[PDB]
Parts: sequence; C-alpha cells; structure tokens
Amino acid sequence: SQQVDKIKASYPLFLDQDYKDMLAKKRDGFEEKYPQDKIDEVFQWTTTKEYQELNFQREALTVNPAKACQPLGAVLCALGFEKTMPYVHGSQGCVAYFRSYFNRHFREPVSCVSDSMTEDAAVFGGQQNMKDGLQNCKATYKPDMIAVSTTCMAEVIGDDLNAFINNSKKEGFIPDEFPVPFAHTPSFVGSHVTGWDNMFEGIARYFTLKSMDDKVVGSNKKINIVPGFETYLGNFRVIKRMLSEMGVGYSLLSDPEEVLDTPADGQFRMYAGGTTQEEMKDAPNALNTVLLQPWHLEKTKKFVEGTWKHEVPKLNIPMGLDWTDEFLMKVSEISGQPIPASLTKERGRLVDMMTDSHTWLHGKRFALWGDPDFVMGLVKFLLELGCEPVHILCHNGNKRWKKAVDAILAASPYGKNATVYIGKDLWHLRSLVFTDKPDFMIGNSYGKFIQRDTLHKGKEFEVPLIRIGFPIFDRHHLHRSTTLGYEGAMQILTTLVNSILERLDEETRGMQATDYNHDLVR
Amino acid sequence: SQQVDKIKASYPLFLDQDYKDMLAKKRDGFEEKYPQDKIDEVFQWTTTKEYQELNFQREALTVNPAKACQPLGAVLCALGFEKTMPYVHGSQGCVAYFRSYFNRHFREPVSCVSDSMTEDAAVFGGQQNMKDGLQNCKATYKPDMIAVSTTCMAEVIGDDLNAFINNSKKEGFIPDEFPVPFAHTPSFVGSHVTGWDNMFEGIARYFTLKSMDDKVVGSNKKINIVPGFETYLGNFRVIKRMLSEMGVGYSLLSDPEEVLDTPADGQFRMYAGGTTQEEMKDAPNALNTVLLQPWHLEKTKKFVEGTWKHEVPKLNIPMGLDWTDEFLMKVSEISGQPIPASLTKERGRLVDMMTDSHTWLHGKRFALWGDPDFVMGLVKFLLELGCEPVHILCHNGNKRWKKAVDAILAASPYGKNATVYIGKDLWHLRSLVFTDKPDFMIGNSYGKFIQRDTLHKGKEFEVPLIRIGFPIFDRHHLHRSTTLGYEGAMQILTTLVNSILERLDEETRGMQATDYNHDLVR
Amino acid sequence: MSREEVESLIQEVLEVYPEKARKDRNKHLAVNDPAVTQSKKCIISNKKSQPGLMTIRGCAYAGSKGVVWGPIKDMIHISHGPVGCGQYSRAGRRNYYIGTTGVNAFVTMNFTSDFQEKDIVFGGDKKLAKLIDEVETLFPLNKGISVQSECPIGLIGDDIESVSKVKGAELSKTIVPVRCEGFRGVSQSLGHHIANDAVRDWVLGKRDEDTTFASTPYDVAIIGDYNIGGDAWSSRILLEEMGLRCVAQWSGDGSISEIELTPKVKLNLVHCYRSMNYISRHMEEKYGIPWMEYNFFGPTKTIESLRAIAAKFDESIQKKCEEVIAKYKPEWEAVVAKYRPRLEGKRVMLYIGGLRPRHVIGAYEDLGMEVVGTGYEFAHNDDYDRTMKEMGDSTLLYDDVTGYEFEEFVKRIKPDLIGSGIKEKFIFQKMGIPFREMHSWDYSGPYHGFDGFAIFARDMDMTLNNPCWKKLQAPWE
Amino acid sequence: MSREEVESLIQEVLEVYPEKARKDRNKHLAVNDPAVTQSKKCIISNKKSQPGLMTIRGCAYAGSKGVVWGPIKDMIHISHGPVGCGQYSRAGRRNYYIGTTGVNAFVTMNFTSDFQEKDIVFGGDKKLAKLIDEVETLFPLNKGISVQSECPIGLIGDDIESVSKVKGAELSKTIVPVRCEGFRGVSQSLGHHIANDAVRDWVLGKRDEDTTFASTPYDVAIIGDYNIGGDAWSSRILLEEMGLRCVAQWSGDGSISEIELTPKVKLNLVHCYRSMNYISRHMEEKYGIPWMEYNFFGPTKTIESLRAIAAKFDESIQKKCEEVIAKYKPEWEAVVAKYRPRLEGKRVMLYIGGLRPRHVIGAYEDLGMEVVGTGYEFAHNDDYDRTMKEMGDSTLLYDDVTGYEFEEFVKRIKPDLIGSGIKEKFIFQKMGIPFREMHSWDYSGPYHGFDGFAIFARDMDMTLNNPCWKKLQAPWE
Ligand code: CLF
Ligand code: CLF
Ligand SMILES: [Ca+2]
Ligand SMILES: [Ca+2]
Ligand SMILES: [Mg+2]
Ligand SMILES: [Mg+2]
Ligand SMILES: [S]
Ligand SMILES: [S]
Repeated sequence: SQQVDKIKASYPLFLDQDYKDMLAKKRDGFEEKYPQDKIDEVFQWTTTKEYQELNFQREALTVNPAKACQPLGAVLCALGFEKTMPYVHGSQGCVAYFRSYFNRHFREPVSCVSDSMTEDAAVFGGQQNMKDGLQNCKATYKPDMIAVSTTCMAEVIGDDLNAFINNSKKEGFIPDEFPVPFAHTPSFVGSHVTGWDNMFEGIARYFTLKSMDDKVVGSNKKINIVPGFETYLGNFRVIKRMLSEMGVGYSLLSDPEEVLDTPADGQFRMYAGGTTQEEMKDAPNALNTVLLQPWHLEKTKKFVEGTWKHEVPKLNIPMGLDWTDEFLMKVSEISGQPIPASLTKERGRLVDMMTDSHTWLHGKRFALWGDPDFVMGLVKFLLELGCEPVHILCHNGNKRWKKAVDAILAASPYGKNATVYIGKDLWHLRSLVFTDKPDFMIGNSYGKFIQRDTLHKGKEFEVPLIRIGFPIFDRHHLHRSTTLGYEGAMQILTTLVNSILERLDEETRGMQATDYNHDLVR
Repeated sequence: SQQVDKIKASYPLFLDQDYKDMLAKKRDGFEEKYPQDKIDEVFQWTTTKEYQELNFQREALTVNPAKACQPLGAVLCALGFEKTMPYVHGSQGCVAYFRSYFNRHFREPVSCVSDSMTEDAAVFGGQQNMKDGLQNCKATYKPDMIAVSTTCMAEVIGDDLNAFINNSKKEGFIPDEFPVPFAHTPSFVGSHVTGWDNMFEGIARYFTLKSMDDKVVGSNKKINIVPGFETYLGNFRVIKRMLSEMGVGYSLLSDPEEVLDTPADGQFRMYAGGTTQEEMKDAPNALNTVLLQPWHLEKTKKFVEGTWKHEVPKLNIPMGLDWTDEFLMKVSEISGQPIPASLTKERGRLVDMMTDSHTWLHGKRFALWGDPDFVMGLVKFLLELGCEPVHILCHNGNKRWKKAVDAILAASPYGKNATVYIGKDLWHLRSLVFTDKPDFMIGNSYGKFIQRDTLHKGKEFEVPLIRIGFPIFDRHHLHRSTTLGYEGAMQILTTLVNSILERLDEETRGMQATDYNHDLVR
Repeated sequence: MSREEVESLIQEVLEVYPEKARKDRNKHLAVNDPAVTQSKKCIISNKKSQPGLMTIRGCAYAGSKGVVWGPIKDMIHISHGPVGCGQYSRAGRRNYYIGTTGVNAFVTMNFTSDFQEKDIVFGGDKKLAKLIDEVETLFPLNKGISVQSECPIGLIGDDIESVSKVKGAELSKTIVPVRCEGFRGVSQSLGHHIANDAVRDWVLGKRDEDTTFASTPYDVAIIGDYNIGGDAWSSRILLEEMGLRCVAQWSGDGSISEIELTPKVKLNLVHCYRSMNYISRHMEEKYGIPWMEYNFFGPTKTIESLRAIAAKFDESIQKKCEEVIAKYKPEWEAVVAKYRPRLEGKRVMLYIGGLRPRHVIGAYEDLGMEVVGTGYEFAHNDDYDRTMKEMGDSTLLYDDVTGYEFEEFVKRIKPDLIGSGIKEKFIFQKMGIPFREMHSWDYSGPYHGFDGFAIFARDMDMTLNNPCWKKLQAPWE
Repeated sequence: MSREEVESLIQEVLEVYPEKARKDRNKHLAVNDPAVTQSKKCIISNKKSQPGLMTIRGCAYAGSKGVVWGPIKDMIHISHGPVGCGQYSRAGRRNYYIGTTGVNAFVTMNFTSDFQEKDIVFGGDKKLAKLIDEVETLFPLNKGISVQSECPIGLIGDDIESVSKVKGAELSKTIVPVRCEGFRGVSQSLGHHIANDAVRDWVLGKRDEDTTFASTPYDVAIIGDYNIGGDAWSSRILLEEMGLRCVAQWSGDGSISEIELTPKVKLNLVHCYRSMNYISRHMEEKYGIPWMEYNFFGPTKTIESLRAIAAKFDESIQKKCEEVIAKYKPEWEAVVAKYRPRLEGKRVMLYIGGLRPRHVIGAYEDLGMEVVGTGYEFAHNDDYDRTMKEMGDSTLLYDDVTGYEFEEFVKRIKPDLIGSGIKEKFIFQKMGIPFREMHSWDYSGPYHGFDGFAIFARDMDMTLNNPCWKKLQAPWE
C-alpha cells in the first residue's frame, strides 16, 4: 500500500508488515535457505584468523578486485586531447561498460566509440571494421583526432593496428593527414593504469618520433607535465594553478578537466578543452618532462628519455608536505623560477592545520587501497600526520613499488605496524580489517560492503569508510576534490580529522551513557 | 586501570566495570536522584505538542540562545582593518570570552584588549582607564589603529567614548593624529551583528565625515564592498576572486581573511592584511557601496547614503543561483564590466550539479537557524534545490525581515510547509523537531545537543545536524569553507546531498534487513 | 509533428553518414503506423551495429551474467576471463534480493578468474578447476556455481563444459558453463538466449523425477522480472493477494531451488518476453505449462493483467481479483489526482533495451503523458510488432539508435522528458531536458504494480517540474 | 641561563612599557628563590590588571558561574543579565557529569534572562520572578535554581536577594542569589569567594539539624575538583579502593544533595586550594571538620597524598592504602618506562589560573621534564608561597602575565613545550613550540590519579614529539 502524501520507495516500503510476511513466506516455501544459525556460524568463521589464512592461500580465485582493465585507462587518456574521440578496436560491450563506469564517477557524458567486431572477424580479423569505423566516426562525430586502443578479442585474434590504420588511409577511408595515434591495450596485462601509459606513449610517438631532427631541448622554455590516470578534477586544476602562480611555462599533456566538467547551459558539448596537437608536436622543445604518477608511466618515461632526450626527474607524486615541497623545488631548478610568496604561505597554512589537528590524528590506524602512486602518496601523508597506515593494499602493485613503500614505512616510527600487500583484493582486505581492526578505511565505494560486513559482527567492530579514490559512485561531486599539492593535503587532512570526530560524536551520543564525552568543543 | 599499549581517555575509560559500579554507588548513596522511570516520563513529556505549547508561551526565560552580544561583532569588524587592535572599553571578563569564542571557531590567535574597568569606575567613570589603556596598548602592541567598542558596565555607567578619547589625545596619552574610531555597543540591544554594524559605521565616520568637501562619487572607479559579520574565510575570498575575474575595481571594507589564517612558519604575526586607512578615507570616491548582508547593516546604509551620497543597491546576500546572478548583474551595471566567460561557466557548472543531484534533494525537509542574511540566503537556495525549509529560526530576526522571508516562501511551492520564527531559541527549535520532524537540521555546533535529544527518543526520531553557520567548534577547519556565490552554492549542495546519502547508507547498512537498498551507485 | 515532418527529419539526420552507414541506418528508423502487424515491412532489427557510430548496446556477457544469471542470489557467478567485465558490471544493476552477502548470497560481489597472459597463451581450464575448489572452501554455503565466459574463453579454445562436468561430479554440485562471450551475437539479446538454454541444460531438469513438492491449483512463476528496486516484490504481493502462490521469480531475488521447482507450476507469467520467452516455450513443450505475457506498469495495465491472469483459474481467484482491484482503487486514484494535473500533455521520448520501450507507455498515459518517440537497443521484430499498436500514429521508432541520431531527433522533437540510460542522462540534462533513468529507475522504484505506480508518478513529476530547469539560461544571455 | 640572565630578560621586556605600566609589571615578575617562604618579599599578586596590556584573566562571573556553580548538575543556573556571558561560557569548561540533560541535569545548557534595554532602564526583578515560574513549568525535575549576576545587575540596583527569598518561599525551592558581577574584584578569584559564601549562606546549612544520614568513620568529601575530563572520578576510585566513602564532590559531577550532606563528613580533602579554601575554613569553624591539601598529579604526588590521607584514619585504611599503591605500581611504572625516555630533559613553561601552575610540576618531573617558568592568572601570595618550594632555583615566575611578556619570555627561554589556555595555544604553535592546553586538557584526560597519569604522558609525548614540528621551515628558506 501507499499513502499519497508520503510515498515510500523500496526503503522503507518493504519493511511494511505485509511485505515482510510475504518475503518470509517466499523464503520458507521455495528458497530452501540455510538455517539462520548456520548463516551466523559461517559469518563468524569468515571473520577469523583461520579463515584469513585460507583466504591468503588463494592462487586462482579473485574476489572483489581493486583494479580495472587497460582500455579504460586508454579512454581516459584520449579524452585529455582537443577534439579527440577515444576509439576502441574490438568488441562493443567493452565501450558500453567503459562509458558507464566513468559516467557514474564524473556524473558527465563520456564519449567513446567501438568498431563492433563480431564472431565473423575471427576468420579474417577486424580490418574492415577499422576502415568503416574510422570513416563513420570522423563523418558523424567530427573529431580532429581519433585515438585507437583495443579490447581483448582484438588482442587474442592478433589484429595489427598499425597496418589496419595505414590501410584505412591507403584506401581513402580517412585523410592521410588525419591523426590516428594508437596503442595495443590487452586487458590480461597490467591494469587500467597500464592502458593510460600505453595510449599516452602512442600519442607522443605519433606527433614526435619522425620530426625529431628540428628539435632542441629547452628551446621553448616550458616544462611538460604528464598527469597519468587521474579522476579528480581538482588534481589537474591544482597543478596548472601552482605552475601559473610560479610563472612557469608548461604544457599539461592529456588534460580532460574541461570535457569532464561542461556547464549545463542548454547545449551538449561532445568536446571541450584538452591538450592541443601543437602542444604534443612542440613537446620535445621543452626543458624537461615531469611525470606526476611515475609508477604507471614507465613506458612513457622510456620514450621521453630515449627519443626527446629529456632527463626526467626522479620525483614522487606531489602528495603531502615533503613531496609537494620536492616537486616545487625541482620545478624551480628546471624553470629558473623562484617559489613565490603565495605558495610559501599556502604551505604554511597546511602546516598550521597539521598543528591544529594533530591530537585527534595521532596514532589513528587506517586500511587503504587504490592505484600505486595514489596509495604511496596517501601512506606518506598519513605518516606526516602521525597516523599509522597498517593495511596498505594495491591490487595492481608490483614488487619494485612494494620495496619503495616498505622503505618509506621503515624510515618513520609511524610505519612500525604497517604491511604492504600487492596482488591482493578487497576480500583479502575484509579479512585484515576483522583480524587486525583499524579505526577507518580510506578507499573507493566498493569499501562500503566491507563496512557493512564489519557492522554485522557488531557496532564495536565497525570500520567506517572514508571515500578517497576511484570509483566513487555513492556520493555526489567528490570528483571535484583535490588530493595533490598543499590544497590536496589540506582537503585530505580535513576529511580525515572530521571523519574521526563524526565517529566520536556517534559513540558519545548516548544519553546518560556515553554523552559525558559529547563535548561542544574539540 | 590502564593497559599501557592501549591507553583509554574518559571515553571509553569510564565504561570499565569498576568505574560503572563506582558511579552507581555515588548516585544511590549521595545524589538523591529522581527514579529513572520519572526521568523517562519527563523526557517523553518534553517531546510532546503539549510541552511545545507551554515552551512557546515563554516571556522571560531564554534557553540555549542562537545569538551573542554586540561587542563580539565589533571585535570581528575591527580585526578586518590593517594593523588594528580591537579595544573594548569596560570589563576584562568580556574580552577573555570574545577571544576564546573566536579562537575555538577559527583555531587561530585572536588579539583584543580591555582597559580593565573595575567597580571603582562606578563613582568617577572610566576616563583614566581610557587614557592609560590607549597609551599602553599603542606602546606595547604597536597597532596603527585602535578601534574602540564597549562592554555593558561601561554602557550602564554612561561613559562618553567620544569625550574620553578626545581627552586622551588632548592630555597627550596618544598623538592627535593616531586613529581611534569608536562605537557604543550595548549588549542589551540587538545582537553581535548589531555590534558589527555599529563598529563599521563608527570607523566609516572617523575617516570621512569631516573630509567630504573634496569627494566626488565615482572618481576612483571602484565599488565598495561591506561584508558584515562573516566567519567563513572562503566568503571574503570568493567575493574578491569574482570581482577580480570581472576586472571590477573594488575595496573590501573590513577584511580579516589574512589575520584569521596566518601561516605556521615559526613566527607569530599579530596583524596581517586588512582594509587600509586609505581605503576608508577614499571610500566616498567609489561609484557605489554594496552591502553583502543588508539586514544587519542598516546604520551603515544610512551613513553611506546620507553622507557619501551612494545609491546603495537593493541586493540580497549573494547566496544561491538567483541572488548570485543578481549580485553580478548589478556589479556589471555599476562598473560597466561585462560578466566574464569564467563566471558564466562556473554558474553553469553549479546548474549542472543541481541537475545531477536534484532527485535526492527533492522534498527533503530542513530545520535551520543563524543570522538573518545567512538564514534567508540558505532558505532561498533550499527552495532553488527543491527542498522544504520547514522550521526557519532566527533568534536575532525582526518583523520586517520575517515579512521578507515569508514573501520568498509564498512565491515557491517548496515554501508551503514552512514557518519563520523570530525571537525564539534552540529550546523552541528542539520542540519543533520533535512535533514536526524534519529530515535534517542545518545549524551551528549547539545543534548537536538537539540531535542527541532526538536520538534518545529513538533512532527513527533522530534528526542529524549538518554544520553550517557560527560557531562550529566540534569539527576542524570548516571555517575555510564558502557559502557565498556559485562556489558557496556548490559547496552547500555537495554537503547537503552527501549528508542525505550518508544517512541513507546508515539506514540501509543492516545485513539481511535493510541492505537490499545498500546500493553501490546513487 | 506530421508524418511528413518525421520522414523529413529522418532523411536530414542520415545526410551526415557515409553511404554504407546511411543505407543501413535508414532501415532501422520508421514512422509508426499502428495498423501494421508485420513490423518486417517497416523496420529491421537484431542486426550488427555499424562500426564507429556510438551504439548504446552492450554484449552477450551483459545479457547472460548482468541480466539473467547474476541476480540468482544463492549461486556464485564467475566472470571468467580478464578483470574488466566483472568489475564494470559489479553491482551496476539493481536486481534486489534478501540475503547475507558473502555468506549465503553473493549478488553484489565480483568473482573472477582475472586472466593474465599465461592463461591466454596456455588456457584457463586448470585455473578454473582450482578456482572452483577455492570457492568451495571460502564460500561453503553457495548452492551452485555458474561460469560466465568473457571474450577470450572461446577464442583460445578452452573447454569449460568439461571442467563443469568433472568438477560438478567430484563436488556433487551444480556447475553451469555459459558460453556468453561478448563476440557472440550483436547485443545483450543473444546472451539472454544462451543463458536460457544453460538453465534448461544444467539446472531446470534436476527435480524431473521428484514427487515431494506439495502443489496447489494456484501455483505460478513470475518469469522475466529482475526485481529492479524491488519491482518483483511489488508484483508478487498483488498475485498473492489475488490467491495465487508464487513458487518462483526468474531471476530477481531468485534462488536455485525456486528455479528447480518451476516445472511444478500451473502457469508461467511472462513480464520480460524478450529475455525469457525461450525458456517459457521450453517449459510448455516439455512440461505442458502454459505461459502468458502481462504488464504491471501503471494501473490500467496492472488491472487488465490481474483480470487476464485470474481468468486462467476458477471463480475464487476471479472474486479475489476484484477484491484486490477494489482495495487499490483509492490508492492509485489519489496518485492520478495529485500528479496527472502536473504532467498532462507532456511529451516523452524513450530509449531502453528489450521491453520497457513499449511496456511503460500505459503508465505514462495514466498520467496524461504522450510517448512521441521510442526505441530499443536489442529488440527483435516480434517486439516491434507489439510496439506499433502501443505507440500513437506518426510517432518515431528507432532501433539500435546512434548517439548522433538520438541527439538530433531530440533537438527537433523537443520532448518535455527523456527516459533512457546512464550513458544518455547527462547529455540531455545539459540540453535543459528533464531526464529519468528507465533502467536503474534513477536509484528509486519499484515502478511495477500499484505501489510502484505511486513512486513512478512522484519521480516523473519531481524531475519534469523541478526548479533547476528554469535556471540553465543565464539572465545576461 | 642563571638569575643574572633572567633578571636582565625581565628588564629588557619591560623597556616597551610606559612608566606607570613598567613600574607595576616589574612587581609581578620574579626569579625563584626556593628558600623564600614569604612571597610578599619577591612578588605582588591579586591586584588590578593594567589597562590595554592583554591580560589573560576573566571576571568574577567566570569564577562563580563558570567554575564553582555551573558544574552542579541537578540545579539550573541562570546567567542573569544580557545574552553574552552565558553564551560564551556555554559548555566551554569540561566539568563532566552523569545525567539526562534537559530533564534531570542541566550543565551544558544556557539559561539566561537575555536583558534588553527595558530591563536595564526599569530593572530585571519582575523578569526574574517570571523566569523562575517558567523554569519550574518546563524543567520540573530541577532541584534548585542559582542566579548568576552579570555586570548590569548591581549597577542598576536590582534586588535578586528579595526575589530569591520571595520565590523560594512561594515555591518551597532553594533559589540562590549570587552577586558575581564581573565589575567585582580583579579576576576569576573573587567570584570563587563570592560563590563559596553563597553556598554557605543559602545551601550548606539546610541539613544542620537533620541527622537522617548514616555516617561512617571513613566519610570524606573531595573539595575543589571540577572533574575536567573525568578527573574527579579517576580520583574518587582510588579514595574508595583505600576504604574511604566519598560523600561529596565539590563541584564536578556534583549534586545539590551531596553538597548538603558534606557537613556530615569526617575530613575535607582539598585539591583546589584557591577556589575552595574559603568554605573549607568555614566547615572547620562551624562543624569541626578538618581539611587538608592534597595533589593527585602524577604517581609521586598521588602516592604521597594517599599515604597522608590514610594517616588521618586507622590501620585498616593505611593497609588498604598500601594495597592500592601495590595494585597501580606496575601500571604507572609501565607508563614511565615507555614515555620518560621520550621526554627526559625537555623544558616546559606553564601559565594557568590558580592551582595547576604549581600542582602539575611533580607529574612533569615523573617524566623527567623540567618546569623552567610558571605563573598564574589570579593566584594570591599564599599560592606563590606554595609555588616557590615546587619550582627550581632561578626559574621564572609571572603573575597576571601580559600577552607581550609571555611571547617575549618564550622567544628567549625557547622551551620545548608550553602548557596554557586557548587564547595562548595558536600563538605558540605558529612559533613552532609544541603546546598542550592545561585547562581543557586539549579535549583529553582525565589527568588526575594513576589512570590520568597514563593519559597525561601519552598527551605530552604525542604533542612534543609530533612530526609536524620539523616541518615549519620551508626547505627553500
Ligand atoms: S564484449 Fe572485458 S571490458 Fe572488454 S577489454 Fe576484455 S576484460 Fe576489458 Fe563483453 S565479454 Fe567483456 S564486456 Fe567486452 S571483454 Fe567481451
Ligand atoms: S565582565 Fe557579558 S560578555 Fe560582557 S558585554 Fe556584557 S553581556 Fe557581553 Fe564577566 S559578567 Fe559578563 S563576562 Fe563581561 S558582561 Fe561582565
Ligand atoms: Ca554532471
Ligand atoms: Ca590555526
Ligand atoms: Mg577518537
Ligand atoms: Mg573498553
Ligand atoms: S558486496
Ligand atoms: S545541552
């Protein structure tokens, strides 16, 4: 039933007695359900050290991964170029998923095409799909560039992108001068961040490899910036703002911040902003190239060093106080620009906030996950705040990256109780937050199911989620936030200490029980 | 007892059995406490309509006010002037409280002096205290200006500030030319926002009344901006940023954003930034003067119209979409500067966020309180969001303000279930959120006690607090936020929709009970 | 818009395309004539998508894992292949269920074999067998496993049927191999058919010799309701108030046992014809169970459906039918009294999958709204035959619409509201056109039944009449 | 440095002041000589503040309402006068209690008569009488009312004593008039004394001839512990483990009945001498109850205090004393073993109100720290007499320190930590000096007793050794 003045959606409609009785009858009559005592016994077992030991012995099964596949990263990279259409050679189901996954995180349109290879292409491959697909995409969507990646069926059949694109131009499907950079992006190698690196290196090769003779390092007096796979708008914006405040000439190579934030003014803009073709063509004339997320830009690094002859600096992601400091000092050295009064003062305002909030942060224990550069920067900042990052999970991490994070932990007393896990998933992390319970998780929306599981054990065992990472689907507009630079560190600090204080308020809200500590002032 | 590797503070130490048993023995032995069944009975009665009707019949008793006293506002106004010391003539207890109140909200130093009048001054007045106080303050703290307000004992005794300051100069305690603007600020008239208006008009009079004959309206090509009592740093910053982006010349008159946000860099800065004496002397030469919070700047308005001959525009506070648009169109008219592409795009990004979030905001019911201009702007923006502002409380409101808010409510279908309350306090508001339960409160930290009370009746009755206003003492760094302009609207929208989704996640977290609606995607 | 203006709009839009694409897309766009009963005279459907044109379609794995198998709550569904497909499809579809997730139910979890290069080069069958043993250890209350093949499995020549048979015999467990690789077919649709045949071949016959079920004359199954936001529960309640006994729900909130009990029912009630007609025809063939199409969108359709279903039973069910209709009359009449005046005359364009583009038209018309354009991602001509009598004369029909077409049709037709999916939503909102998600219900619903109609009406009104839509044009432009 | 360097630091700082201020301030600043037992030979105290110099002091209302009366949990305390004073003092002081707030306990609420101009002009006594009736209607479980006068009340000639007498008789209610207007005295100190006299005159004698209460030989009261962060509860537990019966706590978590029962105890245990010596001397005069000073900061002082208290009773209490000391020995020894190596040799400057500037020194010394400077807002010379023996030779003492002085002293002395209040905290943090609030405990505590020492040590370590302190200098500067 409904009352027209106060309509109930699924919650709380299905708590009405008639619905509850109906669902009891469904269960008892037809579901042959395990008895509640058996469900409770199994649940309790899944919280134990014995279960954790079996869980960590898995070799074949993955449960609740914390990574995605290469072409998702190729798409995001392509979206950062002016009037560029991401094009994925292969199976169309993939593109529906890529678009939807980004749609839900950015709450924006996400433009991407397929060339709709089907079973028939296994005999002969996808050459015709590339010909008609490039012609059709250019005519219909009027991009100035089509950036080509692959799905797994195209990789397994062995389609030669370079030959197929060259034949499309040879046979008149698209103009010879029309740019069609490409990258092979197999989903069974690496992760989405590997797709970003592959795509970027392909675009860089397209515009520079055959035009190197007239280049002179430093001649344009700029610094190239390569952001990597980045899903916070504020992270593109803070880097541009800091370099502009410092009077540093720069080119941000792959910059989707406009196309992921168009205004709602009565028109749809398929394309907006982005790195220009002239910027990519000119990039070898820069002083140097800085990689913001070096642990997924290794192929780009080899190209930039080997072909552009840039001496890419050994810099960590600019997260937290020390690594933002190091980024600005190295940019100052390269550019010759001093660090301005404005950024010195912003730094000091972050340090002020640290001094103001250190008593509530001290000793707090975190489980956290995400991509390798993000993770290592979050670990570093947590150590700077006097926090303990006790469960560090990077599903798509590697042994070299782990050694680097272990060295960061070893150098801080706040790292004594921390362990780094690579190749492990959110079902592994669920065990750790039961067996060695931290105060909070910092992670993406998939963490809400771990919080749900921990509450089921009891309120005292609940581990609240703090949403920082990708994807975030269950809150609105967090993609506008910043994690880089002093601004990012200020936002992170504020989110962490207020998550602590909101939980303490919950735990002290009980009238005549715990509200002796329900302080007005904290 | 304590375990050294997991030390317990008050929460949860006092939940140990020995402490619980000790507290039970204290109660039973010595407190002569009302039986728990009687406490429960009286609690339940305080939630009823019958209790609400007696509560609303109060004439003499105030409980849990939502206002403070005039000199608090005079101090905040004074802080916004370059190298200016706020000075409160009267009793020193008042100054320790003003400084502490602001210390706790900004988490910053707050500099203010007293001249330490005692009972002896009831015979003879506080003239000597003014003489020695001005001399001592100038020598010790080297301000460039001392801005004088009063405490209530100085007002009751009847000290003539003008005569006392004049005699301090005449008798040589301070140089004639040293600026000592003043205002009478009786705590028994109006509220803290009245103190701000009085202090500001006194400073404006000090620098302009006697020098009008050389002034020409419009001759400096700028617009004066008067912010009123403002405790979000982002609000001073957003107004300056928007006028700068439009190429509009302006003078922000009372600007404490630097002194309330100094860096932690190894030195204490008593003064930083602020409105210059020259800005105030030159202010009559502006094109016009815009009042950002007109409902507490009426005495300022009379002086600016009467003496400076500025045609102050009839503008609401620039909060929400319509009133930010109106502000910018009027600034465009006065200055002859078009509204720039950057602000047009920011506007459309706000409208995008409204489109993206409207389904979770629609019909959501709020109780709210604060100062009059802040409250009416929050009400307006809530109506633009499709929300229902059902309990609107402004303790320091007046009848003319109420009629204005009532007219805004009457013009929207979202205003149908709303009531505006003036002269009522947070004990009145507590009754309303029991008898006519809204979804959330938007208020200051004193709202936490109402949330506590509602939870005690039961989880289904709990009304969560969303902290927007002043003071906010139980979260860190929210004073950095913004509520004005499109940026403030974006921040308020994001806070509201994520508060809604956080609560829905709590209500749907129950394993096999409500988690059928624990969606990954919202 | 006249028939002649709609025909002119189709030709104008098609001018952008190269000749091969233009000739193809012309066949997939039509102006409704409600008299036609052979839609194969006016529209082509269920063909390959043209490369490069930004189809909205998914793949067979979406149709099998995402749609049919994934909702079955007490089984573990393995996304078998590389990591993408299971991650993008994890908890994106709101197929609601009651259970203890991670313990007896598994719907919003992502189980995967996470193929690496070694698995592609040397095969995944050894990895699959080991994965099954790991599942049994760590999830002992699972009541069966399905293997949802992603693109590489058939391309590399793995034999998941052999692994399923050998492991199923070893563990005395139902293990279901599903060949729903995304390279198969043209859309989600073939995934439905593959999935239905896998239920037939590996699950449905388990109780064929068993006589222990206590049958009644009033036993039915709900076939093709995936319980989006609780849609199947707000349907079930009415069937059971009418005196029927709902033995099974395929597959929203579905259990493996209720699937195995379905051959024992008297009547299969088919909501989603596209996805479940296959197994419905099988059940009639093998078990003699009749099936019938019904529609629980809006009061007009719900009342017509309850009466048609009750007519298959005896006078006692026909009497209870009329008592259910009398009970809910004042509830839906109150919804129409409140919302119809707020929506009357407003025009809607829809674009959805295989059912909803025709099935929700009645509910819009119960609020005085007009559906002026509709179409489907992956419908076949039997769906279009059903659509042409539901749509008004001279309305626009589009099969496998391109992103370009949908934008240009909307620009000319200027609907008041659009109902489509997540890839469409944010485009149209930027254009100033109110948008409602008609897959996920925009995180609302249910929409089925009388209780769903109230929520549907609330939702169309909140969005169409929202104050945000007057604010897109800055007052200085 | 030595007495030489500290005297010349004093003289250099005082160079900024005009002559009258310089001459006054010189009398309030001293270099400790621990052999002095007459501090009136080396420092002046409890005098007016010099105008314009940024005293840290509050007023008599703070000392009465804020400190003594406000914690009494089952009374309603009216901030009588305009709105400011009650609002700034609402829930600022962490005087913890057990109760049902708004129902039987009222501590964190702000009750006020919110004076307007008509109340100043015509008087507030009619408003006060009406306010009392409104309190009784809306807060029926209140056990008594106090009237905390703000500045205007005595200035306008109101008669709150007459209102309290008339309404108290009408309602059979304890209604306490308190003339704690902030124009009285020079600081919080006179508000203590005024408050003590109002307890004496209107509450403490109520049960003088009432012998209903069953006394034991082991009955004590905790006098002058306001239970900051639960400090009185972590003190009470030890006194009662030692076999004593704590009849009353003045006034942290205090009830009006326990105050009225206090004249039945055998011994008053005074923690805060400054605020409660007055009523302790009264109780010895009138009832013959002895009193003694004790100190529960840190293990050395808590052990000495327990033994000294137990010596006032019999062998059974002295035996239980040694059992308590044996029980907590391994706990406080573990705290020292962990924290003292982390803090040894670190130097602290303090500035607090009337007790803690001397009382916490032992607890610092238990962690190997040195208090190199201390001072008080509002102490009298009997406090300075007690301080000179607790502080080291040649340390700095400051009475009613100015903001300028404190900053200048800190810049020269360069302590490793400062312990002071909220108006001081953010200044010193910007200078890169670790700071702990020694009024509010920085929202931590308790600090009293064995359990409090653990938290004290944790807190001084977490702040002094925080990683933030190494980060104030930008590496390019
Ligand atoms: S049609 Fe899968 S998303 Fe793709 S590149 Fe392979 S891992 Fe990544 Fe359908 S079954 Fe899946 S979703 Fe595509 S691959 Fe095929
Ligand atoms: S010494 Fe009160 S804060 Fe003041 S101007 Fe009057 S309302 Fe406002 Fe002490 S008793 Fe109070 S706090 Fe001062 S006034 Fe006096
Ligand atoms: Ca958007
Ligand atoms: Ca600060
Ligand atoms: Mg905590
Ligand atoms: Mg405990
Ligand atoms: S899940
Ligand atoms: S309170």
